[PDB]
Amino acid sequence: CSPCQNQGKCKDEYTCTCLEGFEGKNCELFTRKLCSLDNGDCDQFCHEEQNSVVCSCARGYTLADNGKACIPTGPYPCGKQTLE
Amino acid sequence: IVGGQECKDGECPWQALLINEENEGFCGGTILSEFYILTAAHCLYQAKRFKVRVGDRNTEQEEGGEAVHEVEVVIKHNRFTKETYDFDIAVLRLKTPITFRMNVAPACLPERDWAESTLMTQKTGIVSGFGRTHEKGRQSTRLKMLEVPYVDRNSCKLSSSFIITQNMFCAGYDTKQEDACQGDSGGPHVTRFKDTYFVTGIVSWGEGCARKGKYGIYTKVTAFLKWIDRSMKTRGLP
Ligand SMILES: COC(=O)/C(C#N)=C(\Nc1cccc2c(Cl)c[nH]c12)N[C@H]1CCCCN(CC(=O)N2CCCC2)C1=O
Ligand SMILES: [Ca+2]
Ligand code: NA
Repeated sequence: CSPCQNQGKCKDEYTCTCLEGFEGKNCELFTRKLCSLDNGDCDQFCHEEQNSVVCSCARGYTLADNGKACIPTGPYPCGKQTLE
Repeated sequence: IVGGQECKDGECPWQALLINEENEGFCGGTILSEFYILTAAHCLYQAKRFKVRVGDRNTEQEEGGEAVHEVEVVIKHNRFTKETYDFDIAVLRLKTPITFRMNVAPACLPERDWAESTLMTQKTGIVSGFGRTHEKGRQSTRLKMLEVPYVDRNSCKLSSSFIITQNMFCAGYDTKQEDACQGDSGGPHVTRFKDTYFVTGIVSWGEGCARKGKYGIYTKVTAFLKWIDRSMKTRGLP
């Protein structure tokens, strides 16, 4: 222990406990991203709102309370091949 | 479909088939919801009467699971242009609800801007239909799908003997013998994102099937997402 980045904590090898907004072994990667990258971590639609990512979903899905995943409202949501 | 594969059970559930007076399929369609089918405008002019069959995997055998629906309202894009096939899109409202089931499910309409950045930038899309399996061949009795690469616009325009408007896009291969064909017209072109399939095109036209230096021409659905919603908002009669 100085390996950790972006003011994360280094606890002796080592391990890094990052502040919110950073991740990676050394907290060297930003979590807060725009739609251009990893689709903003949205499962479906991504669109920006004040340098901020806001995810949404298609018909018959609802946005999980975590603001990213999409929850079907039935056995036959749009865009899914039918298993049964 | 030229080349590609037959569709397995539940693999292409949004596929609809337009059948004419003689109970014969003549164009494809995409299931948007329990009441709306998406197809091509030019298909409307190719049968005096027509219905919509869903859940059909083989036309030869009444294998059950199939369902036929009457069209209550045909909503053709008023800007559809016969000489160019610009605005080659239409929505059909059905008299009775489609029952979703195995092999019968809506494809997703994407948000426009997202689909521009996220769907239309992917390598490939999927097109499906009961069309001819050969340009010199015969309409498939079985539903087929085919992965087709997006072709950049410039390539598209210059490869083409006819006007490619901004409401169209190219997809397919330069020389490989895989392409959509007569009979597939109006059918689905969808794009996968994280295991969800989004409507991205309608089968429109092409110079033959799978000809060298030619692509399949698709209606660009992003251009019409706003128009599709306005047509669906009407819902049933007052
Ligand atoms: C067995 O021959 C065929 O299947 C032919 C022929 N030939 C064919 N295949 C075909 C039809 C529909 C979609 C595709 C895709 Cl995707 C690849 N192939 C397709 N389509 C023909 C159908 C006959 C009329 C000509 N025409 C329309 C046209 O040229 N224009 C130019 C601008 C305005 C519309 C065609 O699209
Ligand atoms: Ca049948
Ligand atoms: Na070709």
